Amino acid sequence: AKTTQPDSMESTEGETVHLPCSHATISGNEYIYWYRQVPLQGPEYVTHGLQQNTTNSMAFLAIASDRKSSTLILPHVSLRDAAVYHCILSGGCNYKLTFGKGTLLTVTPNIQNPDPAVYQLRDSKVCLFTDFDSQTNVSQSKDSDVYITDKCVLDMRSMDFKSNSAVAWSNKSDFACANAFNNSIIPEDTFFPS
Amino acid sequence: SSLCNFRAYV
Amino acid sequence: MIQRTPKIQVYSRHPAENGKSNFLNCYVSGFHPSDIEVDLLKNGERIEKVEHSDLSFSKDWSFYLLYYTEFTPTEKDEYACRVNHVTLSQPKIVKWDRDM
Amino acid sequence: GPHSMRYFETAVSRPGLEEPRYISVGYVDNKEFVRFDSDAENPRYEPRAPWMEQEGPEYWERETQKAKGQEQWFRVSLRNLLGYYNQSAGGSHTLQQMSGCDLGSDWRLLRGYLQFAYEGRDYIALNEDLKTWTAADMAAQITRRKWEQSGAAEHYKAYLEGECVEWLHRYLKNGNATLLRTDSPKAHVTHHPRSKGEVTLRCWALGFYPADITLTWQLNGEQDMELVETRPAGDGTFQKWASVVVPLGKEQNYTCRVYHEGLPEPLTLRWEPS
Amino acid sequence: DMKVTQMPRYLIKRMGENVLLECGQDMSHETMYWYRQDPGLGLQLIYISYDVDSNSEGDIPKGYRVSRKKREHFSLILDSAKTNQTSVYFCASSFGREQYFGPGTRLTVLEDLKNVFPPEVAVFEPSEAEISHTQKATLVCLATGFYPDHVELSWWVNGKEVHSGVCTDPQPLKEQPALNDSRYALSSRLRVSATFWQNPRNHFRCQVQFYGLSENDEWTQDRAKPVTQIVSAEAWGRAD
Ligand code: NA
Repeated sequence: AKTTQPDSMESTEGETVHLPCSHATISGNEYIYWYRQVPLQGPEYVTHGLQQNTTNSMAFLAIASDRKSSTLILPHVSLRDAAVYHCILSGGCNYKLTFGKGTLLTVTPNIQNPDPAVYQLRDSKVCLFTDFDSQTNVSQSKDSDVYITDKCVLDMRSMDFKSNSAVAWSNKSDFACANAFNNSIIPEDTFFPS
Repeated sequence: SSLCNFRAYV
Repeated sequence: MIQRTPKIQVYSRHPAENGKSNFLNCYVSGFHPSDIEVDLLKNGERIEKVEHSDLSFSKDWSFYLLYYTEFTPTEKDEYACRVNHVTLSQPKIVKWDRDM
Repeated sequence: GPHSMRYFETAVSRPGLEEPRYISVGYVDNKEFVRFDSDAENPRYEPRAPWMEQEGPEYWERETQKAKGQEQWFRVSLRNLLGYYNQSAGGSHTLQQMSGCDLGSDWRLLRGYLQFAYEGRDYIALNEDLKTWTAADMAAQITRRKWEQSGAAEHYKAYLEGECVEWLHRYLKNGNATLLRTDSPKAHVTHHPRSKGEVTLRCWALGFYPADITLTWQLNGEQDMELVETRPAGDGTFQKWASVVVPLGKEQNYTCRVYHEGLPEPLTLRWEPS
Repeated sequence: DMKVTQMPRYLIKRMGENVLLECGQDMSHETMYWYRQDPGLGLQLIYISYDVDSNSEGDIPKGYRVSRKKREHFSLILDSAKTNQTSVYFCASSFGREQYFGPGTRLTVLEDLKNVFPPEVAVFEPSEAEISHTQKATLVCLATGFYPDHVELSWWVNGKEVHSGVCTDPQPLKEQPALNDSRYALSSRLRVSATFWQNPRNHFRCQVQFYGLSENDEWTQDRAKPVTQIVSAEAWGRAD
């Protein structure tokens, strides 16, 4: 209610993220709390402060001298940090919180060795667009019978490797992996096996 | 101006 | 826990002059808990129009109150205050002595 | 000179009452200036000094809403305390609090105060640093750990150094002439006979304000004294007396010195036979 | 240490039926809360409880009531469920610092239970071209035709649940995007080394837990009752 935050913020893994929060009408005994909410799980406390800048394991909170704005600082963001960040005022004598929309923070991975390719998976008794860099955007189908997911990042920590992928599937006769992602701007060097 | 106690109870 | 019995003082507002309008006071202090019963007596009888201050407490946490009434003293009329509190077995009566 | 503000809060539970009675009393320079009582037909903070009567309706409404929050705080805390002390049913219980600020003659903040009592005994207090707590016993250690983890001291320090001081400044401006008003003791020595060759001399100090006073009997300006504790007269002023047991005919060799703020210099009193 | 419990994770109710959502907190905190969250919006407070039998309406109390007879539990009651009461409900507690939130209960209130369907699940084996080009092998799992969106997809490798090398779509797709009652589709990928995939002793299973109709819910339709169930598909490693 009393706090204002941008609806969204884009970031790349390993970068310093500054999440701003405006709260001009803040009262003397109102604490500034930050909570975050990952995909569809419950919100979780990140940090809080009254007047002083706070440092904890999760983040750094910087509160302006006049207390009318604050910044949540996430050093070297990981993929795990992608969430909605809620800046909320909490009166020191009461138990209520008014959640706003917060800031949806997206964290895109740094793709080390991109190898964009479109593969056909073995039939069940689908097309996979994978290993493209985070610069690639995959669009929805211009055919109601063709299903295309948004890109998803998987992390193989056993070998410090990350990869982006999108899946397309259809039962329709004129569907092929060579044409599956035609509505997308795909890399020039995209590998299509014969 | 009276004090309002920090919300944590005894 | 450990309760505190009331300290009691019964006295006049202005120095006592037989035939002159004054105020009879019963000052109860240093007691805990706060519930207390105080009566001002004239010839062993409870005075009906007795007022009291609102409840307060001192830095040592103990409570205090002042009970008072408009009165005209004489040489024959006897005045006292009767206090009852949880720390007392029986009500305590203290006579008004104009010399203290 | 120096100044102070305090709020003295009390909540009393009893078997015959479904909710505790809550009372909050505000003081400026040890004089009651505001009061809230849950027992009133329409509970609200009210002015207790005429100079407070000029505060607008927003002030009274804001203070009254705060008292509602305090009543809840005390109600919950009383229930927790009954658990901490494993107390049995059918008893009346009291939770008290004192808080406020002391200001010096030069207007600097001398000390912030925050103390709690349960059943009329120290429970927990905020230390002079306004950062750490003193717990009186094992149950208060449960509270201390809770308040350290939740950072309660920071909320109390901010009020004590900020809002408490700011509002005390505002009240001092409004109650200027009234709060600096002192009443000098009107003093006299009474003669009271005794057994043997002795007599009691009683030095009376009346109509003074503030209550702080000193009465000292001396023999040629240099036995243990008898006295009464300072008592309210009922009109806003105080009374006190100090006595000495002296031999007959030796009354003039004894003097009673009265020390009080309102006096330009200490009073020197003696028994004056009419 | 600080844990707020809420079960079930998912619930289907017919409109007009009573709903009871339960919340637990063993910390015996004095303060408990019920919020609801609609898609893309912040949590909205329904009711707060300051202590046993000391409840106060939040911002949106209409259509709900609560019960707090003990400090460790807080109940939210919908006496007659409306379809607009479809939401994710989060319980929370506090001792005076931050609030601790439960994992939430997704409640779907439907006009009737006719469109409720469990997913069909299929696993798609890695491309031989991916294996030779990258020395990695991606398996794809597809869960299709389910309604409502009450699924939990997981991958199991040699009888153990895995999280590394997995990505599941954060949102399902509508199988008929122009329909308000469209059934859903969800995909997930599991990527392993080509060497791990080439061992025929390695077993890969995609499991979809569907939260459907209660065992006590009535069902007269001419098809199997779409109960809460696990639907799986599996693949074994291939040397070829
Ligand atoms: Na409805």
